Amino acid sequence: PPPVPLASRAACEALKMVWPNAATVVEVAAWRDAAPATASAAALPEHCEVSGAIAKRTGIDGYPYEIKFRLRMPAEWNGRFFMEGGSGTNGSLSAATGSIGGGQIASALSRNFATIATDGGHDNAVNDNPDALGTVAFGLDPQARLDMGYNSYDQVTQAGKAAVARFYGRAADKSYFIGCSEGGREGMMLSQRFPSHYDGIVAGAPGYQLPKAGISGAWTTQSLAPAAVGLDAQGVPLINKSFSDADLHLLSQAILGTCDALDGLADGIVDNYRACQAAFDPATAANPANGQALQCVGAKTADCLSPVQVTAIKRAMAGPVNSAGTPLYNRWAWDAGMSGLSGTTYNQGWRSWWLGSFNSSANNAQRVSGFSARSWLVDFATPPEPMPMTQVAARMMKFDFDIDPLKIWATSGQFTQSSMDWHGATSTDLAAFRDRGGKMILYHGMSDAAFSALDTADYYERLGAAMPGAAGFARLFLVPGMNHCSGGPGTDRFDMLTPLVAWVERGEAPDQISAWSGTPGYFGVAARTRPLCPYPQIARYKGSGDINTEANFACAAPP
Ligand SMILES: [Ca+2]
Repeated sequence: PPPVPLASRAACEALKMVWPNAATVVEVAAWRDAAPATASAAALPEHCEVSGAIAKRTGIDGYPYEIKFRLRMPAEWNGRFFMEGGSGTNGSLSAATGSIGGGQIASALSRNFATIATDGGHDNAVNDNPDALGTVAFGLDPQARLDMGYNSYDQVTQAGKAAVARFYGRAADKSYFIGCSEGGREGMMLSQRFPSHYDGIVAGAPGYQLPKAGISGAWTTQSLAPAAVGLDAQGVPLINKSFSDADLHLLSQAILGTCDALDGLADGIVDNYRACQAAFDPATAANPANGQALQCVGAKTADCLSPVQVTAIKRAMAGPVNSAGTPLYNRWAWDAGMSGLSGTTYNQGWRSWWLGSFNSSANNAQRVSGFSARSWLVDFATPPEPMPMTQVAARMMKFDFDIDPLKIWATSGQFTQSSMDWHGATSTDLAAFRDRGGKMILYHGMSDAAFSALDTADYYERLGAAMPGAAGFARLFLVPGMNHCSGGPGTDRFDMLTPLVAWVERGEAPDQISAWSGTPGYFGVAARTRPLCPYPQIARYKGSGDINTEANFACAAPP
């Protein structure tokens, strides 16, 4: 160790030291003065910023690969270590101040944690191959797949903790990981594959079966095509034209008409999501505004949905099956956040995934021609299937559910692990994690069109069965109305870090988590706060008082 004061500029610059991975190169080790708050970020304390890369190499596609990291260690340190999760197919290196999600302004660094981030083992500015669908092109390299699946977060966690020990002269007392989406998958993977890396984990909207997302995507694309109107430049139906924003709002209003009050309170929120799934069928549901059937009896009017539309969304929500009827992913919850109107602005946060923007002459859904479909083809199918960007939608339209779904379990050539092997995080063996004191908070918006909230619930049910008493270390918070990680007519904003630290360090399990709406105009109000309830509980109004105030609600079993 350098004979210099700990936690100082001197100790920072001396990191540019033996690393757990001999192939670690530090490119930056710089002292940063305290930064004031901005409109979008809390103030950052004085700190050491360390950035570099691990395992620089050349892939079998001829491209350069490395695991980049950025670490920030505050001079005034609370003894805790924090890693933030990724997003999408990763490939970018964030500012690494420790995002906590939930629409929060504060970062973990602003709360005096040491914080770290990674790009997951590839770089969107370098591994952008125009012959292999752009920034998903890292899928052409077998090791870059393993790095994306698990290896990068492992290497960066070890490197960050080694830097922390050198800079401060002691290890962190407790370590925390927070991620949403791909980041939620990472958090579940860590609890399963690397249980001693983190003591507290928050996994939001976790893509723990991400290789199956493109299977759902082909299925929702083919389900919706009969309701499409018009064609894109490649002659493929415009899936975005299958439902206007007004059409989706009608569907959302019919869901509310059937389902809103099944929790006891008409408030634009379906808290009793299980009762909703048992009750709602758009082929038989009424439009509550006039009592007529939601499904048109004759020609299409602005107050009804065509039979073709109703068949299409019903099929899409049912989930993919093979020709023998076996489910290949899961079903999706009917929920009011499939739409929403705030002022004159329709919610886009559900429809962007399977349909895309209505006002476009091209397909732009994530699952039709977008990043999710591209990622399935190049990253999760084995062997990879690179192709022109203009062929992706056609490939989804021609997807064969007896043949193509098998490719996420296959190996081939140098791809010696399947994508479900390296990217899936489906194990419920959390004994090692639980026994060392680990705590996990899962959350998921009911109107998430990327990953099914009901599939997260099914994982949690399997966890509870495998490990009796699981609510002692792992709880799931479902959020009615919320879309993918944020947005929608629900209480989508919350501070998950504060209850996580309370659970890990004071044993105080979260019996509720306070939340508020980022867009309370969806309900025509200035603010709405509600408790998030641990599965299977839901929020129950006490029977009087302002329905927009959390104090008038409690968590309870459904009616
Ligand atoms: Ca309600």
